[PDB]
Amino acid sequence: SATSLTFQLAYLVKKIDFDYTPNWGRGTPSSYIDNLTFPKVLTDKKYSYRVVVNGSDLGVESNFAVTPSGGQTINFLQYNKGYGVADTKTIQVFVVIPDTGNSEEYIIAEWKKT
Amino acid sequence: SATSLTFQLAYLVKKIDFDYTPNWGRGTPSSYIDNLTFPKVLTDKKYSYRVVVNGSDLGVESNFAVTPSGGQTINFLQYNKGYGVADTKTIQVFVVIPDTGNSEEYIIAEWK
Ligand SMILES: [Br-]
Ligand SMILES: [Br-]
Ligand SMILES: [Br-]
Ligand SMILES: [Br-]
Ligand SMILES: [Br-]
Ligand SMILES: [Br-]
Ligand SMILES: [Br-]
Ligand SMILES: [Br-]
Ligand SMILES: [Br-]
Ligand SMILES: [Br-]
Ligand SMILES: [Br-]
Ligand SMILES: [Br-]
Ligand SMILES: [Br-]
Ligand SMILES: [Br-]
Ligand SMILES: [Br-]
Ligand SMILES: [Br-]
Repeated sequence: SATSLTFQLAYLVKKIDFDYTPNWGRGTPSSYIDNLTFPKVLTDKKYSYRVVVNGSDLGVESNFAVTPSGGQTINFLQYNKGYGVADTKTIQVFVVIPDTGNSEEYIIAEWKKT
Repeated sequence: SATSLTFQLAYLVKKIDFDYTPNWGRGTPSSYIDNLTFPKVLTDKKYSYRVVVNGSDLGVESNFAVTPSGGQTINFLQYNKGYGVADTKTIQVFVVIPDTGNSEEYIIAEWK
């Protein structure tokens, strides 16, 4: 549960401060999802992100600026040949741990319209 | 792993900001530990704390102010009959989740 994870993590690392609330930005036309912004990412190390659309792996990218406020915007145009993703498709985004051969990863956002 | 817990929690709750670094405050004489302060506790629920000294459960208490900075000091004198705890003893503190009949708790600090 949220509660168990919270206090197991708290006892282990003591302090953490993050905001991975998924902010989905739309393109032109607005039926395309062009990007995903997290207001306050962890920034201790160089995380990457894998993007998967309807089960299709679009690969891994890391060159997204972290703003002094802690925000980071993952631009799907960098994964999808210069286009965003139709909002009728399922988009999964995974945070990929560095120095791991892209093998350690965790789901961090999912777009699925309803 | 710390990393796995971090990202399982992030996906689930999205946003969190806490600091449970255990700051142990001493009494008079200074060989006594009188309290435990956390710099930024969660305040979404009315948490209480259960304290155990050398395996002896002193039970639960919750009457500890949260300051505007988010800090909270658990005063052991409220559990141990007006005295702190000799630093030669082990102190375990559990955070107890409200509305679970005191059955759901997690280790949150240990002095050994
Ligand atoms: Br939950
Ligand atoms: Br729009
Ligand atoms: Br990369
Ligand atoms: Br392109
Ligand atoms: Br291209
Ligand atoms: Br598409
Ligand atoms: Br996952
Ligand atoms: Br999500
Ligand atoms: Br929080
Ligand atoms: Br403090
Ligand atoms: Br209580
Ligand atoms: Br009292
Ligand atoms: Br008492
Ligand atoms: Br008493
Ligand atoms: Br004692
Ligand atoms: Br501890």
